[PDB]
Formats: sequence, C-alpha cells, structure tokens
Amino acid sequence: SHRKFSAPRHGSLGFLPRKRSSRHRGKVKSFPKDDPSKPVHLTAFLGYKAGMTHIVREVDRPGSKVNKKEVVEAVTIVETPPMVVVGIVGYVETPRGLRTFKTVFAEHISDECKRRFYKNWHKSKKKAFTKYCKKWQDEDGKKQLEKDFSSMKKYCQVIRVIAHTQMRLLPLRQKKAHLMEIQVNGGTVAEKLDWARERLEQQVPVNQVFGQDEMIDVIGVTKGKGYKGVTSRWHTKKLPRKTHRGLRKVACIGAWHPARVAFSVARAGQKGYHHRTEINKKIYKIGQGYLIKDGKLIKNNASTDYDLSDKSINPLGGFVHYGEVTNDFVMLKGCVVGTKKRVLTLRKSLLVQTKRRALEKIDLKFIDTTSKFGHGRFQTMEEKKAFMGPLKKDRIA
Amino acid sequence: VRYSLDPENPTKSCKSRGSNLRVHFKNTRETAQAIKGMHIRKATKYLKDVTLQKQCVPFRRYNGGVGRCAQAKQWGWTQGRWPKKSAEFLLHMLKNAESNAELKGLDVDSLVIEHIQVNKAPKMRRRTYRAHGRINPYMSSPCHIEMILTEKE
Amino acid sequence: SMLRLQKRLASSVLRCGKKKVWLDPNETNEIANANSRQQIRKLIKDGLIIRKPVTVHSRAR
Amino acid sequence: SWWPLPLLLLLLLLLGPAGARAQEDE
Amino acid sequence: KVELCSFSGYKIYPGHGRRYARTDGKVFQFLNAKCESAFLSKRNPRQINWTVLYRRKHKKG
RNA sequence: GUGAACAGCCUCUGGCAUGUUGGAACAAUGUAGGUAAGGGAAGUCGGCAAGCCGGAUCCGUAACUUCGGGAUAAGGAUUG
RNA sequence: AACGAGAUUCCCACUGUCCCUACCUACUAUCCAGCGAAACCACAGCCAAGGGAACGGGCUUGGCGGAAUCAGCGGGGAAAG
RNA sequence: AAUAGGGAACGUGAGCUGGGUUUAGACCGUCGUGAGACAGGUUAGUUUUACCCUACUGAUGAUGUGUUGUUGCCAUGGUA
Ligand SMILES: O=C(c1ccc(-n2nnc3cccnc32)cc1)N(c1ncccc1Cl)[C@@H]1CCCNC1
Ligand SMILES: [Mg+2]
Ligand SMILES: [Mg+2]
Repeated sequence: SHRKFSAPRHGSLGFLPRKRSSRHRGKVKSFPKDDPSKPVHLTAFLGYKAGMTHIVREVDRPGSKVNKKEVVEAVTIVETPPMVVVGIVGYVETPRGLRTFKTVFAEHISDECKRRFYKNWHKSKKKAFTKYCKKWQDEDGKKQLEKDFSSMKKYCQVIRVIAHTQMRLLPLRQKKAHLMEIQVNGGTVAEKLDWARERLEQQVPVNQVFGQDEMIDVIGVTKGKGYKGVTSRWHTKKLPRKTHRGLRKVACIGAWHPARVAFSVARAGQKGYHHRTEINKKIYKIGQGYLIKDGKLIKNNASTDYDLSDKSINPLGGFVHYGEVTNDFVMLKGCVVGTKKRVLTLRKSLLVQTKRRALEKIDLKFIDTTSKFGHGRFQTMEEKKAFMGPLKKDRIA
Repeated sequence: VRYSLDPENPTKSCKSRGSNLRVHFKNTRETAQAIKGMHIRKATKYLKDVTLQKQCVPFRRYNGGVGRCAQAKQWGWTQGRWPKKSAEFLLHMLKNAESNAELKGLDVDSLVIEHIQVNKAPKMRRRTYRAHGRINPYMSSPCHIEMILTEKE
Repeated sequence: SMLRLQKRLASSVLRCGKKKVWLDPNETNEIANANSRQQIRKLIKDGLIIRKPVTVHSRAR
Repeated sequence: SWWPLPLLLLLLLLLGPAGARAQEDE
Repeated sequence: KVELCSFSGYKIYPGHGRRYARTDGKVFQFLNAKCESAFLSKRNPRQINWTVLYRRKHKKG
C-alpha cells in the first residue's frame, strides 16, 4: 500500500494496442482542414526512405550560442519519383461521417496500378479495368461518365485524388505501385473537381506539392522488432541477479482484490512494426535527379553554393540495403519512422505554427556522401584516387 | 463379419477392414475425416501428398496444441498436421479395398469412399520411470479401421 | 551380409585391433561366405584382408 | 510365441511429506 | 573546417571522428578507433604501413 | 609432446558413435558461457556473484611473537 | 603468537552488484515425423454493487454476452501438495 | 518546484529475497533441585508445482456481405 517512492508509468497508454499494424503503407488519419480561400493544391505524397547522412549549415538564430556557426544535423533522404493521378473520389458529409459518393478512374491505367489490384499477377489474365475503359469511348458511357462528374460537383463536398507511384524508376524489387488517395484543398468544389479532370493520367512532381524550409509530417510503419519481453517492449527495470526463475520480467502484475489483470500493466508481445506519425519534420532540400542527356548525366545533387563540386547525394558505395537514387528527393532533418526501402507518406501539417524554428531559412554549406558501408573517409571517386594514386588496379598500360 | 451401416447395394459395393493395428487413434480419426466422400484416385493422390508434406490434414476435434499451418486454409480451418504413418496405413488398405473391387468386378474410376470410420482398439501398456521412485504407464492407443467403398452413379 | 564376425576373427588372427583390418570393399559376398578361422586365413593370403599400417606419429619436430 | 507373459505388481511406496516443510506463525 | 588526423595523416571531415585532449594542452584528431587506439597504445606511426608518415619516409607513390 | 608433475592441453596402440530419437527455424523467458563506454559498492541484510592477483628468476620485506614463526607479508623489476 | 570453508567493521585493488542496460554463443522453449504420460477435477469458468456464514462464479439489480484456437503469462480460482 | 498523507486480503513469496521472526546444533546471562524456560542477546540453518479455466498480452481466424480484390468511412475503446 502506497509504494513509498513515487515513480511514473512505464510507456504510454495512448499507443496501447501494441499490435502489428493492418497496413504496410501509412494511412493518413486526418488531412489538413481547409477553407476555400486558398489556391488549389495537394496535401500528401508517397515516398521511400533510402538512408541517412549528415550536413553542415550556417545557422542564424539570434539569442542562442548557435548563432552564425556551423552545426551538423542528421538528415534522412526520401526518394520520391512523381505520382500519377488516376482517380477522383467524392465524399458526401452525413450525420454518420464521410461517405464515398462514387469514384471515376482514368481513361487508361498504367501497368503498376493494375498490379496492385491482384494477389498473383503471374497467374492473372491481367483483366482489371478492361471493361471500365470502354465506357470512356462509347457514346452512351461517355455522356454518363461526365454526368458522374456533374453529380459529383453538386452533392459531395470534399474530393480526393487516387494517385500511385512509378516503381519502374526505383531500385527496389517490388514493381507494385502504392495506391494512395489524397485530399485536394482548393477553393470551391467546382474548381476543386475541374483541377483534377484537367490532370488525370499525368505526373505530379514533389516540388509542386512541397516547398523548401517548410515543415511537414511523416506517417509510416516502424521497424519491426518481433516478439519481445517486458523489459524491452516496455523498458521495465530488470530484477536483481538473485531472482529465481528469471531476470527480465515484471514482478507483480496486480493486487488481490481487482481479481483480474489490468490493461495498464506491462507484459510481453509484439514490439515494433507499429503505425506512427512523427510531427514537425523540416524539409531541408528538394532534390532534382539525373536530368537530360545533353550534358550526359549531370549528377549535381548535394552540390551546395559553398561546395561547387560535381557530387551526387547517393553515398560512395551506394545506399546500404537500398540501391541508388536516380529520382527527385526530399531530405528531412532527423530520424524518420521505418526501415530502409519503406513507403512513408509525407504530409503537410494540420496545425499552424511560428515557433521561430519553423519559418526560418536554412542555407546548406556541406553534405557528405562518404561511405556508410564502413568507416568511409572519401566523398567522390575522383577524390580517392587523387589521394590514393596509382594502384595495382590498372596494371596493363 | 458385420460393419457399421451396411451399404444399400452390396452388388456395387466394396469393403475393407483393419483391426488392432498400432497407429494413434487421434491421428487416424482425423485423416479418415479428410477422405470421407473422396474419390479413390483423388484420395490416393491426397494421401501421397500428406507424406510428402505438400498437403495437410486439418485437425478439428483433437486439436489441442496443434500448430497453425498455412496448408489448412484449403479445408476452411486454421490448424493442420502431416501424419505420414497415419496416412500410410489407410493408404495400405485403400489398396486392399481396390484389390477386392476388381476381385468382385468393379470399376475403380467410379469408387468413392462412402463410409470410413475409426474406433478404438484395446490399449497395450508399458511403463515409465519417473521421479521419487514412481511408475507411470506408456500405454499405446491403437485403432480399428473399417471402410466401405461404392461405385458412384 | 553381416561382416561383424569376420571383422572379429580377422583381428584375432592378424594379431591386431579392430581398427586396423581390411581394405578392398568389392569382394563383399566372398568374405561373407567365410565363417571359420581357416576360411579367414585363406583370405589373408589372397590379399582381400590386409593389415593397413600404423597412423604416422612423426617425432620430427 | 503369440501368448506372451505377465509383467509385475506396481508396489507403490509413499514418499514426500507436505512438499517443502513449512511452519505456521506462532 | 577540414582537418588532418594526428596519427595516420588522413583527412577528417566535420561530423566524423573524435577529438582528444591531454592534460599538457595537446589536442589530437582521430578519424576512427583504429587510429585512436594505436596512439593510446604508445605506438609510433612511422612503423605501420598504411599511414601517411610511412609513405613519406619510404619513397612510396 | 609441453611441463616441477600419474596436473591441464594435443596425439599413437586400443576403443567408441556423443550416451533411450531425427528435421527445420534462430521469437520471448530460461539454463551455461562471454563482453561492455564513463563512474566504481552509489546495489544489497551483507562486495552475495563475478572480476582482479596467480608460474618462475632477481631484489625487498613491518607490527607482533610461545623466537619456531608470520612470509608466496607487503611492494617492485623481468620473461619472446 | 600460529592456525580457522567460523562471526563482524573499515581500507586499497578490482570489477555490469548498481547508474542502465545492451549484444553475441551453446542447449532448449517454438514448428514438424515418430512415441507419449501425471498431479488435478461437485458443476463449472466475464464483471460492479447489494444482501448473505459479515471477501460470489452461480443468487438479486445493473453492465453486457459469438465459433474454433496458438505462443506467453503469473491477478484470480480464498489454485494443487 | 516540492521532497504531502494514505488504500487496494496491514496490494503484491506457483513474482523474488530470506535480513528479521519461528523447529531441530551451539554459546552467554537471569530463573529452576533438575529436566528445561525466557517478542532477553548471539551464531549456523532445503523457500516445491501451471501443461488446466479465466484475466491480461500479442497471433491466426469466425459471423454477415453471391465470390474475390483495391480504396475508404468512423461507432466505440485508449490517450500525454
Ligand atoms: O527432493 C526434494 C523434495 C522436494 C519436494 C518434495 N515434495 N513436495 N511436495 C510433495 C508431495 C508429495 C511428495 N513429495 C513432495 C519431495 C522431495 N528435496 C527437498 N527440497 C526442498 C525441501 C526439502 C526437500 Cl527433502 C531435495 C533436497 C535436496 C536438493 N534437491 C531437492
Ligand atoms: Mg480523422
Ligand atoms: Mg523510453
């Protein structure tokens, strides 16, 4: 009775069903609530984390001791090829919640959407949306497909956009696109719907959605750690060495008279692979990746104004366990939920903030692309064989 | 002798019986439920796959402790197991049944396993030696197997 | 084709251990036809049962 | 053959004493 | 600022390595624990082969 | 063979199939064995448990004493 | 004095005993083929309050109540011996 | 910042520890003629079982939608 020594609860009860999430792709539980006074835009975007590096920047912050000095920061980078818009969804508001009014898919649909609509693309006859594409072309279906837009415009009040990723531009194995469903927050619902009729089956890049030194959310599924015990899932204290039948256990799990174990106690089970939202991640740089062949392959990523060197942000030796980033990227200050190669959904924040850490301008000075596959100490292959010199590598001429 | 539920037409029927044979009762009961109503060329091809572990037996009644396999989803169940001894004995007299079928003049492209039951045989004992100077029994639990086959039309 | 007896009888007439005896595994049924020690001595002379010498234990180093 | 033979009487003898001792409060 | 390591003579980029200070006011730079340990193991760079001060004494590339 | 040695470790003569079963996997908790930055008993009824020290050679050894001891005191140096 | 697998207090040295845990290895546990017991058992098995042999699982009044199960777990069965 | 007070079978031993108490050995003091006594002191003293039912924790799945798939909504529960 009355522990003699106060101590707080281990772990949070706000994440209490520590369960394997029912989704691999992170689900936006809440898009930013809009007013129609803003211009028309997207709110969320799919991306794949490649790995981390660090950075050097001249941080401007009056008052602090950090002021006008170089300060390193951990940065993750997220490989984001452009999405491609396929569908328009309409949601009508009810006294029971939102309800999908109807959907309209694009006139002709890609290979990697259609692969997401199967559990065995090999055994399939590859037959999805084959009868649906023939109502865009017949005279009778075409007048009642554009009637489903005019009924969408009349009744439903929030509309969303079904877009998928281009997995062909990615070093992964998967080749199934991830099919997201993202809310447009424009002006009126007629302009909000005409902005998506304009731009079905077309690409939407990542710089069109997000901006530099702007602060977003990251939604994804965490690193899965498996079935772990009390002291690792819940960070409970170990018992002393002298304890019979075990160290890594919680000793008492309840009193007598509530004759029943509580949900509030800690006990062993699945650790990791949980659906989480990190808030207030600042974007450091929007990347542009491996452009036109007039100059044969301008790598040119991670080449700041203070660097002025032909570098590319993929490190020396490649990203470990990921591949090699040939596409656009968004780099974020700090750690981000997920394993490498995991789909994570970037999203503009709901809340507005000033805080003087948001809205500050960041100007880079240096990105290292040194080898993460060991204790690497060089940053380009030009830089190494200048220092290393000739070897027994060529040794024929 | 006399079996359970004699067939409605013993002209187009067949029968087989194995008595007092040392298999587990609980394993042999649940693969006999797996081939009840099954055609003889499919039941053989199923029973070969139980030994090769390409296709399992769903344990429905005697399921305590039985692990969850992926191959029991076909049967509409979660738990399954691959008894190769139990699927060998009722494959051995699945052959004896179709030995009697041509001996009576029946077509083995029409035989279904109509009736197959498994009931218990008298237990035979040996003993183990447990802590603090005690004796407890290892009792074997054999089974009696009888099957009735019938041409389908 | 149990050769356990002739393994034993050959280790007692070659004055050796059970390890040492018998190279050439091809004449299995001939040496299984033996059951006497005089049967097993005619196989010593015919080379089917050899002594297979001592494992080397050099005192060089 | 066939007809085997009988085994042996169990002949159990008691042992342990209320588990690991234990004395009530005085 | 991009410095040099005080044991092996390789080049340390900001973010990497570890800096060490001794009571007599000397401050040293190390880029990994392989260079950090051999300095603390009272050991001279000129004998070990990979370091830069070995490439300067012996006329290497 | 090594070594002060019927120690330990490794082999030859002679034995054996790993001790009443095999396969796949490498989660928790265990049992048994390690290792750990900075601090060094703050843990605990208690330094419990573990870790330090350890062989030999050269020095060098106090209080006390029944003059025998203590004493491999302690404390160093060395070793291919 | 010497000697104690005796009791105790301090100090040095040392260390995961602790801050504060982490990782690796073997043997399991786990899944499979075979073989396979025992303690225990009125009927059984979700709770809150009331009354009651004054601390219900069943009874009263409420809360509520879907098959079949697996790896764990030590609150309860005023658990077993 | 403050080092408030309590409860839950004086919460919590098939969760631990065993210091104390509280068997059997022994010593001392007082008591008794004596055997022995003393919440008087000291020292050394085996701490068993979950594989059952529920509860809790995770893991498949069940009902219903003709089958099956993708994208979703939020009743309710947790909540920092
Ligand atoms: O073996 C036993 C032992 C333990 C329990 C039972 N029990 N308990 N409940 C019982 C009901 C029926 C029968 N037997 C029963 C019997 C014996 N030991 C033991 N342990 C602790 C205290 C006393 C003893 Cl003697 C030894 C001692 C030496 C080290 N190894 C353990
Ligand atoms: Mg919401
Ligand atoms: Mg924490």
